[PDB]
Amino acid sequence: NYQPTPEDRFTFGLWTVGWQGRDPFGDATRRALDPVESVRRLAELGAHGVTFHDDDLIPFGSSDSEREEHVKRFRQALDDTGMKVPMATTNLFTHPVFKDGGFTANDRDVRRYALRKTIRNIDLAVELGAETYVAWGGREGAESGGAKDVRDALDRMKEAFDLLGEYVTSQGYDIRFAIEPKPNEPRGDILLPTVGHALAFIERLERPELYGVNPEVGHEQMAGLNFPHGIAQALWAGKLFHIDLNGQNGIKYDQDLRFGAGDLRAAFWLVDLLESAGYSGPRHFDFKPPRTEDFDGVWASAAGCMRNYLILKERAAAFRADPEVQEALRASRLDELARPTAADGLQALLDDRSAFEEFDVDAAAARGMAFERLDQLAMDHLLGARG
Amino acid sequence: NYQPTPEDRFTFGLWTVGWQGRDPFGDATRRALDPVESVRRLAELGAHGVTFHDDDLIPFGSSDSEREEHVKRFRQALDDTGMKVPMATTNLFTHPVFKDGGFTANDRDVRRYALRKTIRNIDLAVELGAETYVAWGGREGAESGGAKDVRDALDRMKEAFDLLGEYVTSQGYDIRFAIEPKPNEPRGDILLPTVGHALAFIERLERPELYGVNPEVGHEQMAGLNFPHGIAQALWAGKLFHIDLNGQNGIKYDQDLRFGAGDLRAAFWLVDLLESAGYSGPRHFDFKPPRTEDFDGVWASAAGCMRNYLILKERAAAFRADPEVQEALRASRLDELARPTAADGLQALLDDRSAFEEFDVDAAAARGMAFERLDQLAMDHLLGARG
Amino acid sequence: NYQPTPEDRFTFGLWTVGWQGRDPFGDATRRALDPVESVRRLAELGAHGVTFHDDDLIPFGSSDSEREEHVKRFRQALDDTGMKVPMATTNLFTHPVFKDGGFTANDRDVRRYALRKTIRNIDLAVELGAETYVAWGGREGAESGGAKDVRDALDRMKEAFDLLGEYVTSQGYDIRFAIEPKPNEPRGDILLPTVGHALAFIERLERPELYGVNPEVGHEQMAGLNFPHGIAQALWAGKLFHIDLNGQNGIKYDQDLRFGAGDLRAAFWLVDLLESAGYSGPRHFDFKPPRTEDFDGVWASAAGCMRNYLILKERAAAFRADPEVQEALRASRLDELARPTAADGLQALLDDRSAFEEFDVDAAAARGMAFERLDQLAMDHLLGARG
Amino acid sequence: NYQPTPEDRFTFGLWTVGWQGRDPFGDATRRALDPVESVRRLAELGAHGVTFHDDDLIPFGSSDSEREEHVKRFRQALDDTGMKVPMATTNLFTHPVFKDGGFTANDRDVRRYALRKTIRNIDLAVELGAETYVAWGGREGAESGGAKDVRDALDRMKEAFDLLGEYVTSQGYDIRFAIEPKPNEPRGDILLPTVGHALAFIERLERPELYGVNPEVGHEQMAGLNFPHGIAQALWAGKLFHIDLNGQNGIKYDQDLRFGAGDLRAAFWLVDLLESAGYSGPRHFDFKPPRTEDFDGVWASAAGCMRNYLILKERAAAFRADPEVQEALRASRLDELARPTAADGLQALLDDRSAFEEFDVDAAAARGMAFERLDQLAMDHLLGARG
Ligand SMILES: [Mn+2]
Ligand SMILES: [Mn+2]
Ligand SMILES: [Mn+2]
Ligand SMILES: [Mn+2]
Ligand SMILES: [Mn+2]
Ligand SMILES: [Mn+2]
Ligand SMILES: [Mn+2]
Ligand SMILES: [Mn+2]
Repeated sequence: NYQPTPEDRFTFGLWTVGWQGRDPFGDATRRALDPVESVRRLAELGAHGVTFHDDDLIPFGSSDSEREEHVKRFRQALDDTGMKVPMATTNLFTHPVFKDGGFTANDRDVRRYALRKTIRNIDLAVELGAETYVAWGGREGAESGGAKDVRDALDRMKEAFDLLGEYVTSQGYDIRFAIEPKPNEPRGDILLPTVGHALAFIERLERPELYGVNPEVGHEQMAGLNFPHGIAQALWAGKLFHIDLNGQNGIKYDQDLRFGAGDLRAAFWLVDLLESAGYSGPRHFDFKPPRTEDFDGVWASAAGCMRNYLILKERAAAFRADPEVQEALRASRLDELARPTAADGLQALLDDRSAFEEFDVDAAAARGMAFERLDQLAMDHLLGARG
Repeated sequence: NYQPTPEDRFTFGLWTVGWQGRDPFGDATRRALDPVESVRRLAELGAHGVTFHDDDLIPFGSSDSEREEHVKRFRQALDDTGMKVPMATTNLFTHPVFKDGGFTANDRDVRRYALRKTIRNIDLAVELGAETYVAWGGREGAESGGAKDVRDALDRMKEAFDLLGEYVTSQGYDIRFAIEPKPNEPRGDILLPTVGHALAFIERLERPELYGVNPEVGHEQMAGLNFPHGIAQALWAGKLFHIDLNGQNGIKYDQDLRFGAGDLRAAFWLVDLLESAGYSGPRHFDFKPPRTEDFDGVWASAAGCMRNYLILKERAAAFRADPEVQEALRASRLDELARPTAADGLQALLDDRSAFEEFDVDAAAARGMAFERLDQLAMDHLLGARG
Repeated sequence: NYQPTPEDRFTFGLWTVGWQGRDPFGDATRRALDPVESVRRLAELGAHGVTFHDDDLIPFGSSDSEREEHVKRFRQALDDTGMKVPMATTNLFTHPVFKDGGFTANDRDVRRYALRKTIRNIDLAVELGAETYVAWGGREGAESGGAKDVRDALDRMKEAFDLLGEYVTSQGYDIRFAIEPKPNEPRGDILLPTVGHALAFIERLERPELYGVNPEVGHEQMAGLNFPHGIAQALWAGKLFHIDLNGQNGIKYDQDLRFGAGDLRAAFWLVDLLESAGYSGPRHFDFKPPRTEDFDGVWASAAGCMRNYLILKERAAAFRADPEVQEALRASRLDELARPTAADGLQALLDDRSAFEEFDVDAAAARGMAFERLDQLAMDHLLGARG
Repeated sequence: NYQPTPEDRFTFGLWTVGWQGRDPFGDATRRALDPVESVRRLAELGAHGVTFHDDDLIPFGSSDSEREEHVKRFRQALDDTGMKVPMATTNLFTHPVFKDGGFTANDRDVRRYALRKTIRNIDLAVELGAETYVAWGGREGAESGGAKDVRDALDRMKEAFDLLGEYVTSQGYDIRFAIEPKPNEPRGDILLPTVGHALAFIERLERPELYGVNPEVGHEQMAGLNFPHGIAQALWAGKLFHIDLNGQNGIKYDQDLRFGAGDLRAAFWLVDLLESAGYSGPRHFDFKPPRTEDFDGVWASAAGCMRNYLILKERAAAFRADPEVQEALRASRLDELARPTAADGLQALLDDRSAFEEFDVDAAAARGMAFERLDQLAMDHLLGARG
């Protein structure tokens, strides 16, 4: 029916299913998971792969013999299951040293440490076969206006990303970078708060081709933005390197609900866009099984992420393929949207009386867009209420 | 005391003081103002200049003899007062023809009309001496996911802006363009919803040097974003061509309160940044005197915009000049933020044991940032409560 | 299939389908509708009835002969169609006299006028057979802190509602009042901003039994609140006299989308609650067909409101009736939630060692709530993806 | 200058200054404080007293000899300093047993445990001299619609509060209860989400006189509501038993900034209201020193809470006392707001032609409210920019 397979490219962070349930106001409700157990259980659910922060895989401050052993055991689990590691990242947010940032910490020694910690993990990510290296600058920002000169912080952020690009080029690595925006939490305001801000920043890097975005559903929704619209701009720019899928109920703390939860209609339009555009990267879930759940509930929530993607994929494809919907799209002039405004050129447009002097503004204004009929056909398809 | 002068570069839209008070749920509470009266009253308050949409200055559908007369009378008022016109824009949002957009309307004939209407007004803006031409795509967007293919809409938006750049180049005009973001209202979601999205879009235009942003305080705040942070990114990019100043009380409808109202502390940090950065453009107010007000209240609200800017300018300068604040900034390592992370280069950083192998993470983590003391000195300066 | 009938008790405001499309930033896109035409077209769609503000039915400032004729024509249309008028209200928000409020205007003469205008329309509402009289205090509030002493305003609000209760009692009318909350828009902040605030206020009235709430989906969502939770509190209090159904995409301007649009999952849980609780009042839609639409689109959007309610009613009933869902509800201890905490009484609870001294906190904490499995069964039912 | 004294009634929670800095995404940045040290340091800053959750004072699962010793040491610190304990509360949110709630947990045994844990701490609160017992139901609510029947949960909430009222009456205690609303966090949606919802709920309790509200600045602001307006409604109801003071930058995670930070103008209008109304209870701060700070920064942030209250108290008093402001208040008809609408009675109002038949609507509408002038005088007073 809606059964996931490795072909569907579903991936999960170790820190997702492995979340112990500690929140601002509460203690852990679940024991820590061995990464080996997570890889095995996710493979059984039909996942394609898993992702990690450095410190998820190797406990912070492990010796060289400890690090080697943690990686060896994980690699054996991947080999035993056929699971992949398409993406990795660095934890630049948990340890108290990062309380004012990693790459943009006011303290220079912390900025240098953050870069060395990242570089060590890039080497490991390449060893495990990752194609994308995510950076979430969760500690980059401020609670107050004087704490952070944002122009200086952006200079430091550019310097850091430029050094990382120099490093990967020097080593001949194929890996590319993906910046993950978030507007706030845990800092009062975070730098590069949206997909737009991250895309703009990339254009100022020395080697912009090496960098894209890793947008997260709930993050754009924490700014009340339209996630499908932001994804469309990322695709338009050629910068959708990776994506984080989850749910969020509007403007509040980062909930990280399972995908499909939260804004259901936005999830529908997102899947419609990813499929229409031919996005070929991982369908990665960055979610937290609520702390109300036991281990059985963790795996049920993970399974639900994949199931909801596959239901929505079916419904979006049926919408686009329906002759009645195709007629409604023409009635709404989606065909005309895709035609050039002035392929004839500037001079021809200026000399066209039909575009101004002799344009019947009133007749054009009277023409309905027929968007409500189109949207109710979309609702009917999502809900399986066609006919 | 806090008396404005033309030197301070304060400007106002005709549509601001001239707002009749019609809202979604109410009729006009004030008669229309003649633009000549607005120019005269604003000059008396110490303004530098005024801005206009085409249809604010010339009623929509005026004949050639009518248009000429409206412009002649306005030019005489400017000449009588010494007032300038630094910026103009096009109304692509009021007339029902624009119900689905101007530049990104699904209907091709409407897109062509929108461009011709804009070009006619660029000529007038140049005649009146404007240096910046704003575009607010208030109707560009959607209420529903199927109504608007956002990739196609961005193609049409780029085509429009590229044609406008070709036009100004062909005529030898000195004018430059400024895109004004807004996240929503009047469309459910608007394209290019934030400063970041607009900056990213500009990088894809044929002649990016001709285009910048016109960010508005209340617009970024309607997405819960930090306006000073967004302005810093615009400055970092070299794209702060113009700005709209006002107030907003968080995430709701676009209030357009007088500047200083709304988020007072954010207004303080904004003025601090504009002054520190040496922003040289107009200090333009895009505000609505509340519909509770009579004409005396309109002018009081306009005067308050300028007064609040000047109070905050004084307090921000006193903050930065205070020796105790300068000491606190060093205690918080703002000096170290401005120093390069690795001027020594990538190889040197990799070979530096002090940056990783021999870095004392615990001692670094124990060092307080001293941001609370710094922020309370900022509060004390804003409130005039020092000593 | 999902065909509405008068039995389903669907009602619409004249101002909904009759909305001309004027928004803060745009002119009307549709001609005014005759109320007679609206009654006829809604009856053809399967509606039960219609509602009105005074000034929707009788243009403001009509003479006695004009008023009589407008009512006569409307009554004939109701008689011709079998349509009902279950609710009416007063427009205390459009006319510029109400710029600072009706019942809570600072000007005493305006407060008295607002009461007389309301009383005149109560008489008409009773003549047309209305059971509920709504009050939306859209102008009651402020943009600034000094403009409105809120304790004094609440005194005036109570005085107004008490006089209206005295009036209906004096005339022997059966009609009851319903207060409609909204947090903001068109005032910066509106008094009685949520269902909770309105319920609390009612408890201070002289005759609280005469007053309930008319909560609106989009209004509670403009404060980021859970609409189903608020409806549950209203039901718990015995105060759900009427309801307004529509859609809203999070925290922004009041969108008034068709019901089902906006937060789809919240619409599902709402219908589930109304049906489970046996709510017997009108299913009233307070929505705006987007201004993109022509008259055909207006009727399509109205039809979609009713269709979406009926789809969701089917899916919620199937969820509750499913044996697998009933098992999941027991697994999640919804049965135990409905049992008294201490029917044995305070003394027995104090003397129960099993409740404290001998309670195994660790074993209780280890028990998963199984909420994720339950919620995925709810998702599967909503989407028609069961098996 | 702005030096606090015990007379000013400033209080702090042990969990405020004692916050170790653990957030959703980060480890502790500060060691735990001994409550004895906190009492001593706060007394030195000019505080009046301190408040506690049970588990802040006595580590969870302490023996009878341990509990006795922790209380003895704390009582000695209070005696050594002259500090008071005006309020206490129960931690019904940290321990994993409370993952689905205390009073409204689906599991009946957990509800009974929550009541016994609360009752034990009420006895201790009375021993330490507390006048108010706060309940924050942070775990009462849901992430999903099926998890929690809200009518049943409200039945259980009422049963719990009724038992607590029976208990305090049986023991002859003078203590009263204060319910603390919050809209969300840590649950997706929390029951009793606003001041209004809590006030409404209290009216359904068996002994409503024993219960009031403990509203928190940042909590109402997390729903985008006007905190001063909500406080005014609480005062109007006679239910402002206690208050939590802090700051919040709009609609996001609960920031708990020092008081004065966040929405500065709202803080001004709040202090103005508390002082005007003669609120006599504790001025309690529920704030978190940001985790960027060391122990010196903790005490600086605490001191800043009190300093900002005292600055704003001075500015609000100067505003109200200014003859020019008194004139502006009359110009804006605040005097008329405080006069009864119809002291003459319903019949007299109906028979008054001046209130309807002969009311000049146009002349009334033309009268400006003069609110902008009034608000700019308020701004000038707050900023110390008068003349
Ligand atoms: Mn997240
Ligand atoms: Mn993520
Ligand atoms: Mn605006
Ligand atoms: Mn603007
Ligand atoms: Mn509405
Ligand atoms: Mn309504
Ligand atoms: Mn809090
Ligand atoms: Mn609190």
